[PDB]
Amino acid sequence: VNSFSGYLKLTDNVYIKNADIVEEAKKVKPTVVVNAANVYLKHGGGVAGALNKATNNAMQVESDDYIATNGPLKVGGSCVLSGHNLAKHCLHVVGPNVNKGEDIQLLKSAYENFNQHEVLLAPLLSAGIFGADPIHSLRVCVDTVRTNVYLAVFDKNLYDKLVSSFL
Ligand SMILES: OC1(CNc2ncnc3[nH]ccc23)CCCCC1
Ligand SMILES: [Cl-]
Repeated sequence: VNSFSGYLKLTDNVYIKNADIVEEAKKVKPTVVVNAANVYLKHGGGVAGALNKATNNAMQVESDDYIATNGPLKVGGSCVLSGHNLAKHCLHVVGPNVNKGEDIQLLKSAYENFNQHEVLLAPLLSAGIFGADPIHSLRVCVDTVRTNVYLAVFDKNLYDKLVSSFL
Protein backbone atom coordinates (compact mmCIF):
# COMPACT_ATOMS: atom_id res chain seq x y z
CA VAL A 1 0.00 0.00 0.00
CA ASN A 2 1.21 3.49 -0.94
CA SER A 3 -0.20 7.02 -0.69
CA PHE A 4 -0.97 7.69 -4.36
CA SER A 5 -4.68 8.50 -4.58
CA GLY A 6 -7.18 8.69 -7.42
CA TYR A 7 -5.09 6.80 -9.97
CA LEU A 8 -6.68 4.61 -12.62
CA LYS A 9 -5.01 1.20 -12.76
CA LEU A 10 -3.95 0.39 -16.33
CA THR A 11 -1.93 -2.82 -15.89
CA ASP A 12 -0.33 -4.92 -13.17
CA ASN A 13 2.23 -2.15 -12.59
CA VAL A 14 1.14 1.06 -14.40
CA TYR A 15 -1.29 3.66 -13.03
CA ILE A 16 -2.41 6.97 -14.58
CA LYS A 17 -4.05 10.26 -13.60
CA ASN A 18 -4.82 13.71 -15.02
CA ALA A 19 -2.56 15.80 -12.80
CA ASP A 20 0.38 18.19 -12.67
CA ILE A 21 3.42 16.15 -11.58
CA VAL A 22 4.53 19.14 -9.48
CA GLU A 23 1.29 19.10 -7.49
CA GLU A 24 1.38 15.30 -7.18
CA ALA A 25 4.93 15.57 -5.86
CA LYS A 26 4.14 18.31 -3.34
CA LYS A 27 1.21 16.28 -1.96
CA VAL A 28 2.70 12.76 -1.98
CA LYS A 29 6.43 13.42 -1.46
CA PRO A 30 7.34 10.18 -3.27
CA THR A 31 10.63 8.36 -2.96
CA VAL A 32 11.33 9.08 -6.65
CA VAL A 33 9.95 11.76 -8.96
CA VAL A 34 11.02 11.49 -12.60
CA ASN A 35 12.08 14.62 -14.46
CA ALA A 36 11.74 14.86 -18.24
CA ALA A 37 15.33 16.07 -18.55
CA ASN A 38 17.59 17.02 -21.42
CA VAL A 39 21.25 16.00 -21.68
CA TYR A 40 22.47 19.34 -20.27
CA LEU A 41 20.04 19.28 -17.33
CA LYS A 42 18.84 22.75 -18.41
CA HIS A 43 15.41 22.81 -16.79
CA GLY A 44 13.80 25.56 -18.81
CA GLY A 45 10.24 24.47 -19.55
CA GLY A 46 7.79 21.61 -19.55
CA VAL A 47 8.06 19.12 -16.69
CA ALA A 48 11.63 20.18 -16.01
CA GLY A 49 10.99 23.91 -15.86
CA ALA A 50 7.98 23.35 -13.62
CA LEU A 51 9.79 21.01 -11.22
CA ASN A 52 12.78 23.32 -11.03
CA LYS A 53 10.59 26.37 -10.36
CA ALA A 54 8.93 24.49 -7.49
CA THR A 55 12.42 23.95 -5.96
CA ASN A 56 13.17 27.70 -6.12
CA ASN A 57 15.96 26.90 -8.67
CA ALA A 58 17.79 24.55 -6.26
CA MET A 59 17.36 21.73 -8.80
CA GLN A 60 19.14 23.83 -11.45
CA VAL A 61 22.00 24.78 -9.10
CA GLU A 62 22.56 21.12 -8.19
CA SER A 63 22.29 20.11 -11.84
CA ASP A 64 24.87 22.66 -12.99
CA ASP A 65 27.37 21.21 -10.52
CA TYR A 66 26.53 17.68 -11.74
CA ILE A 67 27.22 18.65 -15.37
CA ALA A 68 30.41 20.54 -14.48
CA THR A 69 31.72 17.34 -12.87
CA ASN A 70 30.33 14.63 -15.15
CA GLY A 71 29.44 16.19 -18.50
CA PRO A 72 26.15 15.71 -20.32
CA LEU A 73 23.90 12.70 -20.02
CA LYS A 74 23.20 10.40 -22.95
CA VAL A 75 19.86 10.47 -24.74
CA GLY A 76 18.14 7.47 -23.17
CA GLY A 77 20.19 7.88 -19.99
CA SER A 78 19.56 9.14 -16.49
CA CYS A 79 21.05 10.29 -13.23
CA VAL A 80 19.77 10.31 -9.65
CA LEU A 81 19.90 13.67 -7.89
CA SER A 82 18.10 15.20 -4.93
CA GLY A 83 14.33 15.52 -4.93
CA HIS A 84 14.65 18.76 -2.92
CA ASN A 85 11.27 19.72 -1.40
CA LEU A 86 9.34 17.51 -3.85
CA ALA A 87 10.59 13.94 -3.29
CA LYS A 88 13.46 12.06 -1.72
CA HIS A 89 15.17 11.66 -5.10
CA CYS A 90 14.72 13.00 -8.61
CA LEU A 91 15.50 10.58 -11.43
CA HIS A 92 16.43 12.83 -14.37
CA VAL A 93 15.66 10.79 -17.50
CA VAL A 94 16.41 11.94 -21.05
CA GLY A 95 13.88 10.76 -23.59
CA PRO A 96 14.54 11.50 -27.26
CA ASN A 97 13.47 14.88 -28.57
CA VAL A 98 11.59 14.24 -31.81
CA ASN A 99 12.13 17.87 -32.84
CA LYS A 100 15.91 17.30 -32.72
CA GLY A 101 15.72 14.25 -34.99
CA GLU A 102 16.60 11.94 -32.10
CA ASP A 103 15.82 8.23 -32.45
CA ILE A 104 12.40 7.36 -31.00
CA GLN A 105 13.74 3.85 -30.34
CA LEU A 106 15.71 5.51 -27.54
CA LEU A 107 12.40 6.00 -25.72
CA LYS A 108 12.52 2.35 -24.65
CA SER A 109 16.06 2.81 -23.31
CA ALA A 110 14.86 5.89 -21.42
CA TYR A 111 12.03 3.97 -19.74
CA GLU A 112 14.41 1.13 -18.78
CA ASN A 113 15.91 3.51 -16.21
CA PHE A 114 12.64 3.29 -14.27
CA ASN A 115 13.28 -0.41 -13.56
CA GLN A 116 16.06 0.53 -11.12
CA HIS A 117 13.41 1.96 -8.74
CA GLU A 118 10.59 0.04 -7.08
CA VAL A 119 8.04 2.90 -7.23
CA LEU A 120 8.08 6.17 -9.19
CA LEU A 121 5.94 9.22 -9.93
CA ALA A 122 6.64 10.02 -13.57
CA PRO A 123 5.55 11.82 -16.76
CA LEU A 124 5.16 10.23 -20.19
CA LEU A 125 8.67 10.72 -21.53
CA SER A 126 9.29 12.34 -24.92
CA ALA A 127 5.70 13.68 -25.00
CA GLY A 128 4.71 17.29 -24.36
CA ILE A 129 7.34 19.77 -25.54
CA PHE A 130 9.68 16.88 -26.52
CA GLY A 131 7.53 16.20 -29.60
CA ALA A 132 6.37 12.56 -29.38
CA ASP A 133 2.82 11.24 -29.33
CA PRO A 134 1.79 10.56 -25.70
CA ILE A 135 -0.19 7.50 -26.85
CA HIS A 136 3.07 5.99 -28.09
CA SER A 137 4.95 7.02 -24.94
CA LEU A 138 2.33 5.23 -22.84
CA ARG A 139 2.58 2.00 -24.84
CA VAL A 140 6.38 1.96 -24.54
CA CYS A 141 6.03 2.64 -20.81
CA VAL A 142 3.63 -0.26 -20.28
CA ASP A 143 5.78 -2.61 -22.39
CA THR A 144 9.10 -1.60 -20.75
CA VAL A 145 8.61 -0.60 -17.11
CA ARG A 146 8.17 -3.52 -14.71
CA THR A 147 8.32 -1.56 -11.46
CA ASN A 148 5.36 0.41 -10.11
CA VAL A 149 4.87 3.65 -12.03
CA TYR A 150 2.32 6.39 -11.31
CA LEU A 151 1.89 8.63 -14.35
CA ALA A 152 0.74 12.26 -14.06
CA VAL A 153 -0.68 13.53 -17.38
CA PHE A 154 -0.90 17.33 -17.44
CA ASP A 155 -3.56 17.75 -20.16
CA LYS A 156 -7.11 16.52 -19.50
CA ASN A 157 -7.95 16.17 -23.20
CA LEU A 158 -4.90 13.98 -23.87
CA TYR A 159 -5.47 11.98 -20.67
CA ASP A 160 -9.01 11.10 -21.74
CA LYS A 161 -7.57 10.11 -25.12
CA LEU A 162 -4.86 8.03 -23.44
CA VAL A 163 -7.38 6.16 -21.30
CA SER A 164 -9.98 5.67 -24.03
CA SER A 165 -7.54 4.10 -26.52
CA PHE A 166 -5.70 1.84 -24.06
CA LEU A 167 -7.28 -1.63 -24.08
O1 LIG B 1 2.03 15.09 -19.22
C1 LIG B 1 2.70 15.54 -20.37
C2 LIG B 1 4.09 16.23 -20.02
N1 LIG B 1 4.02 17.47 -19.24
C3 LIG B 1 3.71 17.53 -17.88
N2 LIG B 1 3.26 16.39 -17.28
C4 LIG B 1 2.95 16.44 -15.96
N3 LIG B 1 3.03 17.47 -15.11
C5 LIG B 1 3.50 18.58 -15.77
N4 LIG B 1 3.67 19.79 -15.05
C6 LIG B 1 4.16 20.70 -16.05
C7 LIG B 1 4.28 20.07 -17.27
C8 LIG B 1 3.87 18.72 -17.12
C9 LIG B 1 2.96 14.34 -21.30
C10 LIG B 1 1.66 13.64 -21.71
C11 LIG B 1 0.69 14.59 -22.41
C12 LIG B 1 0.46 15.85 -21.58
C13 LIG B 1 1.76 16.52 -21.12
CL1 LIG C 1 5.53 19.35 -21.49
